[PDB]
Amino acid sequence: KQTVAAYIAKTLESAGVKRIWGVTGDSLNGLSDSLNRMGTIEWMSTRHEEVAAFAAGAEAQLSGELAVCAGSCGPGNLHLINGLFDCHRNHVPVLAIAAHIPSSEIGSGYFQETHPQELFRECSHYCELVSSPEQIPQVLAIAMRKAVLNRGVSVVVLPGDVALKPAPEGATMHWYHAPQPVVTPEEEELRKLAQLLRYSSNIALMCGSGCAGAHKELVEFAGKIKAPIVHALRGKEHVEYDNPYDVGMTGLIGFSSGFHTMMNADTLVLLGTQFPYRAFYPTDAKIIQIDINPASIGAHSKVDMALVGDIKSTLRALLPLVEEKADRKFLDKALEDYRDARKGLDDLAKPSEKAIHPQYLAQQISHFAADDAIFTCDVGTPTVWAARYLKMNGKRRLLGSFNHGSMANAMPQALGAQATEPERQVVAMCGDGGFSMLMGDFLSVVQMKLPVKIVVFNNSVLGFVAMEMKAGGYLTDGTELHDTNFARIAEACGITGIRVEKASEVDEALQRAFSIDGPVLVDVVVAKEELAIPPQIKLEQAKGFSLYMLRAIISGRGDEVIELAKTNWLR
Amino acid sequence: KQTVAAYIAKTLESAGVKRIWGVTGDSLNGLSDSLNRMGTIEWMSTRHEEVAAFAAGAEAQLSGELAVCAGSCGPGNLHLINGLFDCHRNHVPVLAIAAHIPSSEIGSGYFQETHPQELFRECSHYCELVSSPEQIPQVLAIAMRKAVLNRGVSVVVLPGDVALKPAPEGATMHWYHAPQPVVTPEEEELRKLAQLLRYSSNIALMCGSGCAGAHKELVEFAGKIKAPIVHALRGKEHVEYDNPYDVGMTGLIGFSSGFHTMMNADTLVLLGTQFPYRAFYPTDAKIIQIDINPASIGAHSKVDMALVGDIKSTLRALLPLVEEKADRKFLDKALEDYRDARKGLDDLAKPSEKAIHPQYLAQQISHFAADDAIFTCDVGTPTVWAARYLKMNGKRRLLGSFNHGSMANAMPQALGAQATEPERQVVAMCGDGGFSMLMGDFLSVVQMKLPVKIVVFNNSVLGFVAMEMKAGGYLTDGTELHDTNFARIAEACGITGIRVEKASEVDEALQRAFSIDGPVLVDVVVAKEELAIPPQIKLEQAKGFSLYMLRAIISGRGDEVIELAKTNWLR
Amino acid sequence: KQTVAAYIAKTLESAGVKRIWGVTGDSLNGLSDSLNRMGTIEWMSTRHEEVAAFAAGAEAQLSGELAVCAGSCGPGNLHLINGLFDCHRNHVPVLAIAAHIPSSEIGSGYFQETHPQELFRECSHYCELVSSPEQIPQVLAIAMRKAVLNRGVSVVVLPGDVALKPAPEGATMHWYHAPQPVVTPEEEELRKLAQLLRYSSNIALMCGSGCAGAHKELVEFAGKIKAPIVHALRGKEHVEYDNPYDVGMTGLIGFSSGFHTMMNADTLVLLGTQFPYRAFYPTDAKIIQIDINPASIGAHSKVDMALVGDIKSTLRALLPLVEEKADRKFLDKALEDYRDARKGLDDLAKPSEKAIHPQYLAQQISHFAADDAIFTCDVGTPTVWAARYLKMNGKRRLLGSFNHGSMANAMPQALGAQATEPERQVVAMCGDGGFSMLMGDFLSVVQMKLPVKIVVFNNSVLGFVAMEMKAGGYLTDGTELHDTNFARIAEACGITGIRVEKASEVDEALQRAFSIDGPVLVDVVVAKEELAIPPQIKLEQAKGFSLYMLRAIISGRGDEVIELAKTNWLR
Ligand SMILES: Cc1cc2nc3c(=O)[nH]c(=O)nc-3n(C[C@H](O)[C@H](O)[C@H](O)COP(=O)(O)OP(=O)(O)OC[C@H]3O[C@@H](n4cnc5c(N)ncnc54)[C@H](O)[C@@H]3O)c2cc1C
Ligand SMILES: Cc1cc2nc3c(=O)[nH]c(=O)nc-3n(C[C@H](O)[C@H](O)[C@H](O)COP(=O)(O)OP(=O)(O)OC[C@H]3O[C@@H](n4cnc5c(N)ncnc54)[C@H](O)[C@@H]3O)c2cc1C
Ligand SMILES: Cc1cc2nc3c(=O)[nH]c(=O)nc-3n(C[C@H](O)[C@H](O)[C@H](O)COP(=O)(O)OP(=O)(O)OC[C@H]3O[C@@H](n4cnc5c(N)ncnc54)[C@H](O)[C@@H]3O)c2cc1C
Ligand SMILES: Cc1ncc(C[n+]2csc(CCOP(=O)(O)OP(=O)(O)O)c2C)c(N)n1
Ligand SMILES: Cc1ncc(C[n+]2csc(CCOP(=O)(O)OP(=O)(O)O)c2C)c(N)n1
Ligand SMILES: Cc1ncc(C[n+]2csc(CCOP(=O)(O)OP(=O)(O)O)c2C)c(N)n1
Ligand SMILES: [Mg+2]
Ligand SMILES: [Mg+2]
Ligand SMILES: [Mg+2]
Repeated sequence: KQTVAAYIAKTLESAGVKRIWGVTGDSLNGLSDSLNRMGTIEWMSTRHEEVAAFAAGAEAQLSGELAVCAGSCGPGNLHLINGLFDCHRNHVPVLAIAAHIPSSEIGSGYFQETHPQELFRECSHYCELVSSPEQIPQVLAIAMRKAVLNRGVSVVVLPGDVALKPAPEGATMHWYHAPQPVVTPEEEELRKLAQLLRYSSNIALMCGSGCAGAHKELVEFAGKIKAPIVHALRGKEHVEYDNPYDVGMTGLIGFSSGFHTMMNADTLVLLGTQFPYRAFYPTDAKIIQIDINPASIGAHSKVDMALVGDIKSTLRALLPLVEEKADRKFLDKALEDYRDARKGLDDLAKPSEKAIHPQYLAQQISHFAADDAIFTCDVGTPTVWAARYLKMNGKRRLLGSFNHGSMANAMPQALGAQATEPERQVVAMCGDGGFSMLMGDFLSVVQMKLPVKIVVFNNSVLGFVAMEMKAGGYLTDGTELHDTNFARIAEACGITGIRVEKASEVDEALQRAFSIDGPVLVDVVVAKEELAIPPQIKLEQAKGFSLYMLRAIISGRGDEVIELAKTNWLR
Repeated sequence: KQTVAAYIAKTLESAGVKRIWGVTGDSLNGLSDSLNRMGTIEWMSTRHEEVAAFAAGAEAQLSGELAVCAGSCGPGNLHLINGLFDCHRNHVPVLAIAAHIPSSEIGSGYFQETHPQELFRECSHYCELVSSPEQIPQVLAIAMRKAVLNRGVSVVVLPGDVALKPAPEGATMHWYHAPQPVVTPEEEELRKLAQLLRYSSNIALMCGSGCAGAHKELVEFAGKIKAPIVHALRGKEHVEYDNPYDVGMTGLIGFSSGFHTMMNADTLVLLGTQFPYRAFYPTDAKIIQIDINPASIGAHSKVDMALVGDIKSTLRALLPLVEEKADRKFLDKALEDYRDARKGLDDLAKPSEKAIHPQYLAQQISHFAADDAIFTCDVGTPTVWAARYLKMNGKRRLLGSFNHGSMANAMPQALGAQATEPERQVVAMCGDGGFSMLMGDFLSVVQMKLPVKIVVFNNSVLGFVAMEMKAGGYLTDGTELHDTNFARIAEACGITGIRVEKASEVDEALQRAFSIDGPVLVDVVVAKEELAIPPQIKLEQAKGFSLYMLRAIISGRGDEVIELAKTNWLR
Repeated sequence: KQTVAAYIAKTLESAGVKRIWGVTGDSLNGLSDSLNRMGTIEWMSTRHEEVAAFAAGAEAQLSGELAVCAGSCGPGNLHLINGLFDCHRNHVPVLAIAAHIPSSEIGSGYFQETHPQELFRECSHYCELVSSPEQIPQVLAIAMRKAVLNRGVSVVVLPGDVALKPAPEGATMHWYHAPQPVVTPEEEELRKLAQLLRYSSNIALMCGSGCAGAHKELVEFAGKIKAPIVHALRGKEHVEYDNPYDVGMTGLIGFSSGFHTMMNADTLVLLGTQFPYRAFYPTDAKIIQIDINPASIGAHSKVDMALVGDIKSTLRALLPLVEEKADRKFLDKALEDYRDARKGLDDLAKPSEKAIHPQYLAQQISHFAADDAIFTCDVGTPTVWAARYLKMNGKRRLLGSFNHGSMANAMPQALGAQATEPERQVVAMCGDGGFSMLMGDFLSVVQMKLPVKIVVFNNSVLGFVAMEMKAGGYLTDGTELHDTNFARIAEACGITGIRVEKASEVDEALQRAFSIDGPVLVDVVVAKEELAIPPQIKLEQAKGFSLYMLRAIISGRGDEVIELAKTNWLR
């Protein structure tokens, strides 16, 4: 005997949601009232709803549990969209409650009329309009279940008037927490795979976030067959610690070693991955892909053998079927290549007379940050530096907009994080473009008392300078940001602001920002690091290729792009 | 290496498709040429593309293997839509190749311009436009995989010009047939379920098509705990043979027994089901749902415990954890109720002085049809009669538009069937509305040499006559079909036509139609059977409920709707 | 001949676009290069793309000419969406260039994959994906034309690779500026209307933005038949100056006079309007609607006579057919009622001992602002105050998100404005929620050297406090903003910041902010003004009505909502 909104709120509480991120409107009165009368779920008001979505995503990513955000009708919920894409593409359980204009006015071009039911189709698993209160029990049941079990976004579109109507009287608000099933491939499929591996000399693994929770099984497997392990970016935090077979990552921002490893493998085995750079994959090697989601299978390479399976349970069952290989010439050669590849990683990662090198900053961040710190990195150079310098260990974490690829993710994701783990240290490696893109929500660290440690890579620019040639006469209005003082801004927002201009000052700023009890923004003025490009590659680019689409990589030094050549590892 | 079309066709052949259903256009020349030069995949030309879709669905349903249909650009592929919905809603693997207008003209309101990429979003798991031939390998890989492994429709939209361009040279055409994984819930979840079952007295099962292939496990489980088994319509062919615990089906067209069984159960266990009639579900019983697809869970009832799981492997694991219950008072009372409920099923199922009773026809069809015949039934009364009279045995099959609920499915599905199993007997129980709705494709049984046995329930009407009161003054233009002679039409199409007007002639017509070597249409003139409705129910209907939404059922006799009353069973 | 991007850019230049608002990406390299090599169109880089859209809209609104914005692939262009809705709903010509992921990767879940072609359907007149460079000439031709002539948004979705390919060689880049036609209803329709008006005693007009450019014709017509003129908000700047028949506006934020005027009219004539509050319209009066867009006709009221027509040319033709009415008892009574209604408008609009009253601030803004200043107001209280206190005169202008109803519009629209009219004074009446919602783009007034005068109504809250009852125990996290100092923030961004806390200081701050040569943010701390609501109305609200949906208005004083009662006017 309650409102539809109340019914939703109570069901959510049973499912265990602790908070709902968003921004109020009249179209959400039903939900507000219920939330207030209930006093159990905390309303996290943000300054732009886009940040609410991002945060919810981060919260879900860290907690592993359903997270919720909401938006008023019209522009309210629409503001969620970019964030929801990030949630969805990052495979985290997020329910989004999109309040809607009053039923009666629908179809008449009413004030604020949008069609959320339609808009969010792409960034969701489920998206329905609750026209009649009678449908709330089944609509919500599915939405939640899919979001949670299919690992993604669900959207419930709820007109303000409907939300205030009485929920069905017989409806159950109790939620049964149904965990993922055990999904392992058939014994026959496994036996095939084992024969296949047994007949392959140079075996290689490309590992992604799908390998989370399976680290033990992963290394054991790799060890048993002496197969090197390359990882995709999102697999970094789950794979690149305690790993004797680590050959790093590849792609433009990784290291050549991983590429050469796959181009010299007889058999390449994709394990829970969506590594998207098709040109980095062997053309004439047997590619075997294991993944829990059929839609992943062959999205980015050919597949000679595909197995639907949970990486953990699959490897558990596969191990007894795979005999120990003793030959490790391939593995050793790879490891060697990777060590040789991190040559020059240190080149610019040191204190400097003039401008501060980004790589130095990143190196120091990884050094002084907590051994269990949660990092976030803006899409832009912070993502490059975060991926190359942050040392993972299986306690620390790394969030970013790695699949949806949105600027300005770093701080908003950081809010989400901090709120979920208020005891833990959260470090946002932000761009100055990205920090300013959603700068309003900086005010949220104060208002929400969330002690995130923002570190802006203040380079007064959007991305690597001179994507071709340093320009002494040309200056695209596109890449140039007006010299700004974010420490000064942090200060005027009621947050500790540390401005850093000399390399000598870095270690001090970081150490202090981390130990201070509260929000700190560390405005570090870094160099406008350039990226030299071979004229041969500039040529390819004009045909319609980005550096990500070419067989090209950023050097360990980080100041130029070089062609990956065919390297046949001697017989 | 070849054309994009050829690449597709060859990949399909590797995956083992034997035929592609559709209707040619210039927009499909690439595909035609390739198909012709290849000579391996048979092009099944239909008269309306809608039937190609339907057929493909039936082919997929029977074979359990990927099936394909295609349509020209514009109206061509659009004609598929209704059929594709049926394929999709029936959970069968179907790839639809939707030819598209020439790239260049897109966006200009060209001759035949539609946007297939958008239109089929709802009836599909995957829907993409192949703009550049470069994307065909990954687009097709995903489409096929999803279609096959997620059990549904995928759509590839392919402009005629793109189809003629060269496929990527490095592309692999070999397909690895990856089977479904073994998906069973965790041991702890199972233990909970077992303890739950162990402390329940009156346990009941509602079983759906998800139980296919698990008949042995099903009965054993039901037997062990002495739990009666009600089935949903689509579970009929997989559940209602060799089943000591059979309590029939419910819903408007079933029998009361199933309803009373659930309303008197302490614990109700949904096994692979999507039975949609929410009012037929117990309000105050523990509902436990097992299903392979999280989106199914709680779609139509509350769920106190939900388990993601394959019904077969789940029951295999659950059995050793469930101790044998000896008390079977509940089971026995149910069985009794069901036998008591098929009272009057025979009432009208006998030869008659005047018009021929539909129930008689159906009874006789089930009697003279092959012991392994494949049936199909039009949405309409043929669905009612097919469900009540066809005796299943685990060899026979039953296809219909049970979820998408489209008229005129019977014959087109029948074509699909016959083509997949040319040795087998296929019987289409068609409505006269449904047979005429896509009557053009009757010409396809000739042209395709497919010996389907059409049986039209010629009642000169759309559905049950007098959904309220026989009208001696009123006659809605809505329900009345102009007296037609389909035997005569069959004859003029080059197909054996048997006209049947006297009950005495039925057994002879059927026996002959089945034994003749080829297509036979049996035009049976059946009664305009009425459906009396209590004035109390007519009242409810005016509030906005159909008979499916009420706690109401059709009598065993089949000539009136009666309210299901609350029934309590002693001890 | 050149690249597709260049082709676009050059065509745009011919059409006369002066700038393109957005934020760069690699997916826009083609467009960047062309823009740079061309040096004619200025790239206005914003901090969030949402603001680029908003601005473009404001630029289009002011200039009356096509305006353009653009976004990178994926999150880039998606950031435009909310703004584009505002552009579209405000009926302004805006082309949006949405860069897209590389063709080849489409359909594979590539990095940043979205489907812009679909997403923007709702906020646009035209939305197409340029797959082949061959289609750019017709796609762009239509997009531009529709955008311009149908007065709304068009979207061209352009993959980065396609943009770099050669445009069709034969393509014309010259644009013919085709002006709107003369659209007047047929003489017979006009004669009917004239006879209708001739036999009506109490005639009333409700006028909207459609009346722009027709002020002379409007008053003359109203004068001739002695008909009072109520206006909709968006008609304000075009109607409420030099108007002897002005009866103000209605709706929640207007004045009762307009409502009573229509409820006492025999004939009500809607002129170019989309006033959306259906409850404010007479039930028993002849409603006559004239509008240029058939979709407007009857959207919000019944229509006894509808005429498709341009308000200007229609009135020109209608005048000679309408004989002068001498009776003006109705008109006079209305005018009187309106003067009586602005009773209490002044109540709180004066210097105060304690907190500063918003109405005072607004009154003073209208007083010290330029006689031809361009205002903008955030959705929220600034919209209320802007509408009640800003005196229009036919030179000044007023922009807001009046139809799409988005927070945070004020400043971003203000940027657009200032850039289009760099000589003119632009005043953004911003909320503190709205200013902070897109606060990043505050950095744009510096970087773009745009001397907008921001005036924040710093009330530390979201909207009217206590939408029911001041809460001395309750405090919704929903409405409460953490006390912030925006003057201090303005300062740290390199912009003059004036903090204002005492009413006595207002006139000085305003006068100085306006005369200073450059950006000034005036952070005025205003009262948390309350809005008392009758318990009778709170009741109605719980049924599912907002104050906008009820026959209710905000008092002239502005501190409470009062029910509009039925009023009958003698003779
Ligand atoms: C600026 C920038 C540059 C980048 N450059 C690079 C680069 O050079 N190198 C690089 O690697 N990345 C790079 N990326 C990131 C890249 O876009 C992808 O995010 C990353 O490559 C994908 O990692 P993943 O496959 O682990 O991601 P995810 O999408 O997280 O992988 C999850 C996959 O595993 C499957 N899965 C999940 N759970 C299980 C399970 N239990 N069992 C089996 N399967 C499971 C899922 O179905 C899915 O397919 C870059 C990103 C940015 C922003
Ligand atoms: C005119 C008409 C009247 C009808 N009246 C009735 C009626 O009176 N009574 C009635 O019952 N129906 C009736 N229906 C049919 C009804 O609409 C449904 O189609 C049917 O009831 C549902 O059957 P189902 O649950 O087996 O459906 P399906 O959709 O076939 O059920 C499959 C479910 O099992 C799951 N599943 C599949 N494979 C597995 C697996 N390996 N492991 C675990 N789970 C799996 C799927 O996720 C899905 O949820 C009628 C239809 C028509 C056209
Ligand atoms: C917080 C808030 C509160 C609000 N409260 C109120 C309120 O109390 N009162 C109020 O009035 N508004 C209010 N509004 C605004 C309201 O939502 C509408 O935006 C506004 O009322 C409608 O103005 P309009 O009819 O001029 O709109 P528009 O959409 O600008 O009207 C244009 C109409 O005229 C037609 N037209 C255009 N050109 C021509 C032509 N040449 N010839 C003929 N026809 C043409 C168009 O087809 C269209 O139908 C509020 C807005 C906000 C944000
Ligand atoms: C919303 C959005 N707009 C544009 C892009 C394209 N893009 C990617 S990185 C980048 C520059 C990022 O600048 P900044 O935040 O300053 O980080 P930097 O690379 O300079 O460290 C742009 C414009 C994007 N990925 N997302
Ligand atoms: C395309 C379509 N139109 C309408 C309906 C609704 N409908 C269901 S059964 C039916 C009558 C079917 O008539 P017929 O084929 O004669 O079967 P009968 O019940 O008469 O045997 C209609 C119109 C539907 N399900 N599908
Ligand atoms: C994006 C968005 N979110 C929510 C709303 C609903 N809404 C309308 S006004 C408002 C408060 C605006 O606050 P502020 O900017 O402080 O203006 P004030 O009324 O406080 O002056 C909200 C949340 C909206 N219109 N748009
Ligand atoms: Mg930067
Ligand atoms: Mg019939
Ligand atoms: Mg405010």
